[PDB]
Amino acid sequence: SSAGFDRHITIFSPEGRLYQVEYAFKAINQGGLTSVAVRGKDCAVIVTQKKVPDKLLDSSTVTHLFKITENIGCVMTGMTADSRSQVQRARYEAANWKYKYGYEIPVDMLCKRIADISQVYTQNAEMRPLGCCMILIGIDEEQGPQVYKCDPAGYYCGFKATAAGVKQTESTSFLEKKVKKKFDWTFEQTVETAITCLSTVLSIDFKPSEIEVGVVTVENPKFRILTEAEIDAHLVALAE
Amino acid sequence: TTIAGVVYKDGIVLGADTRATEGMVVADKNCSKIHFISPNIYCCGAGTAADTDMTTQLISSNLELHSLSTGRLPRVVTANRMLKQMLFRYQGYIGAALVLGGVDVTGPHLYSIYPHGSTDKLPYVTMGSGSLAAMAVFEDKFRPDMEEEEAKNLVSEAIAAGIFNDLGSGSNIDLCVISKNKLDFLRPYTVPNKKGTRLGRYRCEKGTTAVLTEKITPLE
Amino acid sequence: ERGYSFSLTTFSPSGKLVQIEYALAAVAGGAPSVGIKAANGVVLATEKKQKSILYDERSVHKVEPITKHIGLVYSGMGPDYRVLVHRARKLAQQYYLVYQEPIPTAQLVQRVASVMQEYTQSGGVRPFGVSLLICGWNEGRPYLFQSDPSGAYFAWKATAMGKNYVNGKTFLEKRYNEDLELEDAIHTAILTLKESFEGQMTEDNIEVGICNEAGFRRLTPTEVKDYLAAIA
Amino acid sequence: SIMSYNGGAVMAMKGKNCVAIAADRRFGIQAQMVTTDFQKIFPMGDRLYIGLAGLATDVQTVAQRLKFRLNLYELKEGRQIKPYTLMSMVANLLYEKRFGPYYTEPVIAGLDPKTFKPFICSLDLIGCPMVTDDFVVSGTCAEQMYGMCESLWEPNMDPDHLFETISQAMLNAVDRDAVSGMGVIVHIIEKDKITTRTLKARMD
Amino acid sequence: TGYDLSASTFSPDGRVFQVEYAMKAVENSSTAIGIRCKDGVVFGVEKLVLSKLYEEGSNKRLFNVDRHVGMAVAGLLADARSLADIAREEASNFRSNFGYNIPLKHLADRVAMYVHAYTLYSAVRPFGCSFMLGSYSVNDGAQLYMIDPSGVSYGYWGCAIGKARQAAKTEIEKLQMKEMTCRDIVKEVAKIIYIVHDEVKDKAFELELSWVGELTNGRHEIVPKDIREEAEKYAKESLK
Amino acid sequence: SRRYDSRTTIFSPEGRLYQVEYAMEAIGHAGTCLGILANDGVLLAAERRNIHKLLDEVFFSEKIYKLNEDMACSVAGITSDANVLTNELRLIAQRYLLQYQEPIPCEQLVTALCDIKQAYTQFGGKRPFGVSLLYIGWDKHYGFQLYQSDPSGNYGGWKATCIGNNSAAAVSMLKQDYKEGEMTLKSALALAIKVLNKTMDVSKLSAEKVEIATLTRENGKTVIRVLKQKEVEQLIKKHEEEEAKAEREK
Repeated sequence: SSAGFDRHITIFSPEGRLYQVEYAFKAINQGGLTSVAVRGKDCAVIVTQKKVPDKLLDSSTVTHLFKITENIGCVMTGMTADSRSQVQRARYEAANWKYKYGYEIPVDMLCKRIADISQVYTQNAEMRPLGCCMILIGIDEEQGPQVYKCDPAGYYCGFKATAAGVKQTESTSFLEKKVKKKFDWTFEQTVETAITCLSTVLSIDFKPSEIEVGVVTVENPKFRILTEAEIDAHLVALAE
Repeated sequence: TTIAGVVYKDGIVLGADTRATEGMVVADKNCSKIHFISPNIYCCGAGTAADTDMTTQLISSNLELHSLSTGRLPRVVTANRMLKQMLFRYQGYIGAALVLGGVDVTGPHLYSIYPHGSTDKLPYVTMGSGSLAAMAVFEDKFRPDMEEEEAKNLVSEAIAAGIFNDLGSGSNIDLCVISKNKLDFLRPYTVPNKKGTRLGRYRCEKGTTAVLTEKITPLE
Repeated sequence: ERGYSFSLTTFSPSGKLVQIEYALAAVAGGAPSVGIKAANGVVLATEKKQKSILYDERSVHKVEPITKHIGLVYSGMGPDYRVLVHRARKLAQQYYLVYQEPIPTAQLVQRVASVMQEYTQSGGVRPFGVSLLICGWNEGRPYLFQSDPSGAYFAWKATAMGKNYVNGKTFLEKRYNEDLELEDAIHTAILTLKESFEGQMTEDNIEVGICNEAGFRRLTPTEVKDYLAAIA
Repeated sequence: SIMSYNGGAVMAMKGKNCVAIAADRRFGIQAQMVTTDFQKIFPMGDRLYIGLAGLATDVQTVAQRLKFRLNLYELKEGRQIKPYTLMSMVANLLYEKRFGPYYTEPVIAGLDPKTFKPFICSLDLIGCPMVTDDFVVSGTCAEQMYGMCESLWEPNMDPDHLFETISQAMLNAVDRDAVSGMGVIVHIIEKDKITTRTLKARMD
Repeated sequence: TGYDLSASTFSPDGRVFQVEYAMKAVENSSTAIGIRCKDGVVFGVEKLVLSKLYEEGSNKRLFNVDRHVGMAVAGLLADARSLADIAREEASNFRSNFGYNIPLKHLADRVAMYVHAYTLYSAVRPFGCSFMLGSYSVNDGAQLYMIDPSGVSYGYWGCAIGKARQAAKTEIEKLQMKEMTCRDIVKEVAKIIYIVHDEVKDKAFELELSWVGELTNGRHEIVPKDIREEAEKYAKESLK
Repeated sequence: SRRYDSRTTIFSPEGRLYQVEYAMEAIGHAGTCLGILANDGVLLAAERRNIHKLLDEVFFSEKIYKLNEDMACSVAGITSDANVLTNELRLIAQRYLLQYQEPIPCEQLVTALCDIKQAYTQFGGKRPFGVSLLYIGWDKHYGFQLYQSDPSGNYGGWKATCIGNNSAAAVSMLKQDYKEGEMTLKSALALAIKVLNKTMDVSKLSAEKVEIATLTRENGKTVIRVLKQKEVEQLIKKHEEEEAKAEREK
């Protein structure tokens, strides 16, 4: 029901619901985008497509892979304007950890502080609650790689295989059938399922120049964006 | 006041003494100068006594706030950064001379902190008034990667050199041994100084003092 | 900003506060929980099921310590819980900085409930959607309290918050007594959580914390697998 | 100095199951006395006292500020205050005036509210706690009070000999001081009762 | 529609109409295009004379932010003047804190986050402006950017802002802009303006061409087209 | 904005108050509290809410709050709003003692709260206090006293008062049976247990559903006696004995 101003601002409705935040859950879905993260091994893989509709539009200034710190990278879904302002806080408060505390921030600690900023916009009124979504990767020593995910509601969790954007319900259903026989994830088993999930949910079987791949691995812990040549190397490697 | 620290092959041994004076009069014969920070980090205090006490309790409260929010063991470099950033803000008005030591995942770490905010990572340090005497024992007899009882013998030797210098102690040499798993804390480790016996009769009589007015108030 | 500064809560003509009664509905539709005060300890238990087989279990915890002898659980919505947890951490240290002594569990609930009072009266903010259960064994006797989003608090022997709480309220009344052991209290705390659980209960579906006089302690899944190992 | 503006002497001493505290009575400016009934020992709950010495302004000021915080503590909690808890309370109050400090040195003496365990401590003018097992002293004539207590103190003493030891320690040391005297009041407390006595001292 | 009052409220399907309403206020303004060659950026603005009493150079839409940065605004002219003073003030603090010229990739981020902040609160409204940013350097080359009223900012090779946003970029993309010099670009910009509705149903107009690149040694200034008048001599020959 | 605000401050066209009359009616749908003067004492009585059999009651007092040293208060209304007023009121009575070193004389403590409780009906758009509460105490100037706080800020010094819509028939009973002049403690306790027999509809007056606290000026101490549940029992059976005399007339 529409009681008082529950359909307009962040107050409680009857039956304990509140609508101005669960309207932001499908504020992501106007992007026309889907992002997939897979953790299987001593590595971690982001994969996300680009959508270039214009030849006048550039190629290097389209990338949704964002480098927070040298060991932490992220991908953004949802609307573009709220996405880049969310990253400005993530770049800022990752450096305040290094200044105040003297060492590198864990990927688990950073996803708390980002979701706590999205808390107050739900708590306080007249403050628009940032309709975008963030997925993190990184390497923790003595803990392996991790994949986290933040919500506009302020809810976070960590989990192994991630979908976002428009097509979560079709991709997460594919990955539970994928991750039930926990086979040997060997840094190319991870990349192949990262492609073949998105290549069957969208069902495109696409050219080598429409996606990005972010990677981090226990050997070279720096965040690393793949080259169009070596993206093509993994793409023809699954042509069987 | 004489405090000292050392890093042996597995951990850190700290040492201190048990005298606080006011002017040139011994106020306390048993004072604790080794302060708790975390279950792996301890800190020895020197300088103004109330300045070191109120500083070492605040930062120990923040690390308990930090590690319980984080969910893992603290780092010695975190307590290093909190102390030198606080003491720089007061421009050296708070007189605190600290020896910071603990064992992290990365291993043992020993620091020395001056009241203006300058920090030094060193394998062995001395602070306090008798720090000149204790340092001469180190440089004569320090060697890298000592054993357990070899390092404990060096610190109790170095503290005792400051005790037989002026502003020494009523003599209860303290030790705090920090290792990778085992934690020790020894208040009466060495008592070299004893008080002599009283050879006189001082029989206080039951009624040898005149009383003007008495008053009785029961309780429950 | 402007500085609007007006509260979103006024009286009904009948005399009830409308938005506080709506916030209890979001509490009752949360994850179920149960807390039992035994003769030598306090037992907390909760219901932690993931929506998928993908979600890791070593990331987010339900039983959460405040001091080394005080824990705290909840039944409501997720992200509002972590606000007052971090609020109660900084509040409990301020008692220790003044008095050099760990805070008693009665004094902590005096101040946490005042924080939840402040979002009900002040301007433009909404009240909480999280009720709590606060535990601890201070000065011999253990304690078990419950605070609501209105700002009040109580003192229970055994209670249950979350979904199907009226069924667990009658079940704890028909099963609890004057005294038990702590090891007997966990047995009647899963059997009241098995009332409203799903078809499978493993070491990762439930999550249990205890309060001995030795301090606060939450249980690893090794004990919880060994505890539900055919002992009901 | 500023501490030597009004004089004073506060002594506490631990016995077997009991504890005693004593102070002087003289109030005055630098060389001129005013009165001989200046209170320097204040009750803070039963079986737990406090003594103050130093500048006579901060004696009456801190004893009212501490009473302000004690009554608010004993109403939020139904229990009484522990002797360790009061020492942390006073050290907080003195450290807030870190650079505007009060000119006094408190002495706390009392028993445990549950058991019979005595407790003595003293603080500096900025709040350094210092617990002992035999005696604590504070005031202008401090060095004379160390000379009497180091020679007369015995470990396990009945309330008879404990009164006679703290009497001879206060009379012989304050008579050596010039700006302290004009009467000595002695409080001796125990589990069952509280005894207050005044002594016959030199009135010069 | 209805809930479309504040900028801090969501629709039941998940978009903010107050941002949507301000976008098509830029649509009613006249066409301003931008293009870059291999060694420079060439601006161009179709600007119409109000009645007759305009004094030939008033209220221009080719601003000058920095030594090498200028704007090509379109929309509400008064709202663009206040926004141009932000970019003048932002580039001054980068000089005073770092000692060198502002990069255009960093300048467009600082402006777009400032435009983003007026799309979140109920006290203020979103801007009604869209504009261009062109610069040239020897270590970075030429860049060309694009900022909408929502705050999305990324790079193009060519663009148009106004009524004929689609009708201009149809014939921009049939140019070999990757290898031309920006002296040959100037005679090609003027025909793009004069094809699409210069004075057909309108009354009159006047062409303005801004200019930055290698020939100006990094300076930004208006063309010396007054000299030799070659833009109109070459574009008016395209009548048949 | 403007369309999101509550009124809380606007007169009626006839002149009455819109929100203040609402808060004075929610207190009537709450617990029951009363007091009674004596020649050498004063007492309070209270009604237990939530008498469910899985509670602890470890506070030794729920309705009564011993506030300074010689004063206490009952409470009625919103229990969540009530804790703000008590922590302030103990803090008003304690800064007075810092200022004069004399206890607060039991009237200007009440006016200090009644100015705070009033001020939310005036300036600032805020919710008023839905709490009325009693007062007991002793001073040098008048002695034993009762007072009656209101959400409006009005107070009155009563000899025997109670709560309204919950127990409004008690006020009609107190005018019939409270005799002026002699009102001593054993006469006042037996009068109080007679009143709660009718108002609380639970038969036989179970002792877990009541709460009684007293105050006697005793040898210069002014003790505040919250009497335990063991002597509530024989106080009920004394009133239960009075039925046997009440049936002799018929």
